[PDB]
Amino acid sequence: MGKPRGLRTARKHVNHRRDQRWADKDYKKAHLGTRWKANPFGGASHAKGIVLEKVGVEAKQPNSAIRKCVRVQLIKNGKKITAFVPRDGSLNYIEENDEVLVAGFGRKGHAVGDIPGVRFKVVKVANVSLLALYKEKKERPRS
Amino acid sequence: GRMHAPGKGISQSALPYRRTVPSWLKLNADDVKEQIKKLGKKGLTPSKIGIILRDSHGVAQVRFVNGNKILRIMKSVGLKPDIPEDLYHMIKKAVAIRKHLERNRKDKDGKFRLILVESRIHRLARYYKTKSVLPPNWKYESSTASALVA
Amino acid sequence: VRMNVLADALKCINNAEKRGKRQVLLRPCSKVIIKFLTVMMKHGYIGEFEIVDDHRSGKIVVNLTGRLNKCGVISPRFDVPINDIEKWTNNLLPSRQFGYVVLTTSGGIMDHEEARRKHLGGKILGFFF
RNA sequence: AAGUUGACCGAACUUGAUUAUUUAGAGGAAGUAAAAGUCGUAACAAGGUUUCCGUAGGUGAACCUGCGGAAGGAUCAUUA
RNA sequence: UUUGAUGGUAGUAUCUAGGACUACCAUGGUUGCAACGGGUAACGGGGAAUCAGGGUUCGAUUCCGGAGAGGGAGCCUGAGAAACGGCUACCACAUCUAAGGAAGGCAGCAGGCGCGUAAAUUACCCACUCCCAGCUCGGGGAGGUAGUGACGAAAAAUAACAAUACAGGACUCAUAUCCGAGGCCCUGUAAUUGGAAUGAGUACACUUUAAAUCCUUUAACAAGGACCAAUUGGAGGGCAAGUCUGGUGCCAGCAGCCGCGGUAAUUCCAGCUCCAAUAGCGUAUAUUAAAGUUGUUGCGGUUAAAACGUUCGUAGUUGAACUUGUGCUUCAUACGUAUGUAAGCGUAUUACCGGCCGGUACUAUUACUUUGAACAAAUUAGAGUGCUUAAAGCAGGCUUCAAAUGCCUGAAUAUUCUGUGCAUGGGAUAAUGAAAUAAGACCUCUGUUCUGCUUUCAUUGGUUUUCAGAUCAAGAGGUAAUGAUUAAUAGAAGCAGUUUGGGGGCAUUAGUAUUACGACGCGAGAGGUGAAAUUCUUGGACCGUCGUAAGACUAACUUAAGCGAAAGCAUUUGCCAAAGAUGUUUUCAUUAAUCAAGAACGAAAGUUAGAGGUUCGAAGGCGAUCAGAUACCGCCCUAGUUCUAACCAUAAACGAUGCCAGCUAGCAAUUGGGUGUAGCUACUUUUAUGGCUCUCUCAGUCGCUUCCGGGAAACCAAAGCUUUUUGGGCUCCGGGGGAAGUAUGGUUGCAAAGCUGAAACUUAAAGGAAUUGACGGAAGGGCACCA
Repeated sequence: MGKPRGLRTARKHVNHRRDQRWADKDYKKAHLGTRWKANPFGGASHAKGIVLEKVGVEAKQPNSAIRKCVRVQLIKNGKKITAFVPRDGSLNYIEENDEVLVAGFGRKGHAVGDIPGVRFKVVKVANVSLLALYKEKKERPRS
Repeated sequence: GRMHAPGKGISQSALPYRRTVPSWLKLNADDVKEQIKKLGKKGLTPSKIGIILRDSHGVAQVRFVNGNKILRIMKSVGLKPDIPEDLYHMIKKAVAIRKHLERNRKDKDGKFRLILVESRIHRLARYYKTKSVLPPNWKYESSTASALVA
Repeated sequence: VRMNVLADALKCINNAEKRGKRQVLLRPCSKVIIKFLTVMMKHGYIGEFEIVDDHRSGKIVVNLTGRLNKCGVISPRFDVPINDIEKWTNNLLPSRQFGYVVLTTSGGIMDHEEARRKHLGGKILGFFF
């Protein structure tokens, strides 16, 4: 539908797809500079930080469980975010103000499931690799 | 059809396949020379000479009785117009819409019909300045125009 | 207005054979389009057509068999060299058994089997199978 | 050789303007989540005043009313 | 563009051109084909990642090029540097100092701090490849070489062969969804046990190398699982895999999404098992494919997101047909047939000599296309080849176990460096070009006019003619078929044209009505409503009647009619200008198509400034109803409706459907025009006309019926011809839902507001057409003493 089918319309065609790529939500997400201004991660996969408080997120209904998140301030630009910790245990293994390594959750930035707003996930705490201390292959130091 | 109107109706002349008929003509074929210009001296545009000779002579089509057309025969005599005919009548219309509008304003649908006829004087001017029967520096200015056509 | 005579006389063929008429009237027969049907005539698809000669532009009353399936035109007439002549037979024609893409090469109007042996390139003029 | 006179390249700081970002703010006002609060029932059934639109005014709130439009209507309509 | 911007001119300056710099003149130069400005998480290119193609993303990174050494500037020597492993200063950081002063730049190789999600040894030698010096020999953290190294690629430990033990189906056969014997062409579980192999290690020596290490080569050692002991994820679906057992009880938690979990959990946590890939695999971010969800190939826009309200209109994009096409004669050539190479007629497809053949004079153009030229390698494509194979590598192989300058051949060809530019063939397609009262061609070759200069006037000078290499114009009156394609079921314009239409403007004019008043009769009611009340009767109302006056609105006729670009348009009559259509052996000759920007019009409401001011009537004020009622209903009313002169620019401005063009079907009506109906038919007499009748015909518009149609359907002669990802051209718009047509900037406006127009955050659905139930101020047709 539409498009000019003449011989010398290469000017209009490359103008149009440049004009109309700015309606696509996936193109324009990566072409606006907000992987540093809006992303509290520094345009990257992981980040490190220092925690503040261990809190209970009320899950979105139909499901109903307090979700045991952690609100952390990452040291890269001082922004204060909230991360989720998996695999029950996981908060008697934290002992607040230990240095944590934080990653994403999986849906390419935005939130995922029953937990509203929480987009990041704790990977290591005090260097000892939280998924491995959950199965007690590593122990968090008492120092 | 109709660049400035919706109505797509088709109607024209249907010229036949045979060319040199009349096979019954009273005089010379080229004695329409001295009746193209003898009625060209009465100020008749060649549309009116193409139909005044359909009924007295009565010639069918001039470009088969002679070699070439009616407008070319007149400037072979030397009666070509100062402005060609499809601009002479297209401007005399746009003159008359302005003279109707210098007394009957509140009329936004005679005004619209002026923008139509002025947007196509500018299309026959933009062509006649290419094929070089109008010179350049020839525009439609509507303050001199009424002394051209009258 | 008619920016192609070749489109306004090949859809006019193709619309009149899906209804299965035996004669199509096309208008107004550019000599481009006569030598397009002459490619289609000598491969069986078209009967011996007749050119009515009125001295305005011409008319043709083209006989046909019923072997045609889709006989359209490509526009705009893309210049095709010989090395990219098979990118236009692959994605267009149904199989490489049969069908043709007609070219206006530098020598004449010919299909894509005679041009690849005579080693000529040109513009795409249309297609039929 | 020092030193010098005049030109020319010109760092640099001081001031003004010009951009291009980022940030503190009394108050104000919109949005989202949060169903489980209050008040009424706006809409969908002729949702009990058919609805919607543009535009103005009015009203605790959904809304109301005028003027014009549309059917996405509750009439494809039978009335020489 | 003052303060060089664009050019001229003379200069200076430099190695040299040049506004590079100066002085004087000139006013240029770039621009919607995107200049200028901004951003860049930008060093450019070779190349890299990923796909069937078309492609998207990346390239700090070993190769070429640019660039720079904390920040800027300056500069010396030098053929070469605006050099920083050179200097000078300023700025910022640091250093030593006996306080006077002196020196410093690791974005060289190592190493330390720091920042960080994010990156190794303060090792060894110039044997290699080359570079430099006075130069066989010196130097070179260039370079090679070990140590770290799960970035990434390649080849592959974690068993194998049998025995009985217990065991399966199957093979023969008693027998046949029962059953024995040879249990067996079977495989498992066996700390039964007993055997065969072995590299993993290990260790002499060796080869290795600059000296080494490792691998390869290796004399001695080295397997019985209890060990030389493979783990990472998952077992609801998507997705190959326990409806296993205990635990917990919408808890703990799990889950990419859908979904699980509420004292039986196939989804949690564990046990017992199982399934995938395997020295691997899981997670996070990015990116490609998936994606026909960015659509050139290849989407969508009636209703799902989406045709600008309307039409003009420049840039742009697209543009009707037409020109030497072939025929014969042939022969060369697949089998009387087939020319597919060519030759002979359409008056001359370029003039000479050479022995059909070469030098040779002469080439309307561009795009396209053929084959070329031309140019880095690595990569890539990939030829060849037993590094044992492999990814690689550019070697190697042979006679041959040899003696043996003793041989043999390597070390391809291409995409790429896609395009530009050049050479050559072609001349289909597509533009431009030419000859108009001829500054047309050859000719009238006339000498009327030429231009010029090297050969000879012994040498050298004067008188001056010819060939004049060439170049202007010919004695012009004569010899050239002496030159203008069609006229588009394209457009435009005309017409002695006949009309036609609620088209627009201005006057004029009519119709009843609704008021409001004036008379007169009447007598107590009247408005209204679900019921009311407000309200009108100082009775003279209501009603009846004649009236006068004013402002509105143009009924009925009124249609599935018409006109108009759209919004819109209805009393006659006059005048004004314009329009479609039909007719036309009229005229011109491609003038056309569509369209950013820009223009003109744009219902209602709202706004200004006057004139009006009946009806109606937001707002306001009362009366009811109602739990409430700022509403619906009822009364007087205000802004407004009205007219003028401006503004505004939006409507469900809808057919939720852009415009020009071609095609594709029935059936019936009507608007307009044309043409044959002595078809009728009004009467001057029939005729001329008018009315209709059927019969045609244009442009249609309606209507209905179904396609060889299409679509998710509803449905539509277009919304079809969107074949088998298709192609007539042009333009606009959409990319899940919200936040939001918000914020903000700009622009328009007197204001109201209009045209532009995001993101944060949030979300697993929102939506379309249809189906069954629900069976309600939904109509229809029926039933019952639980009516």
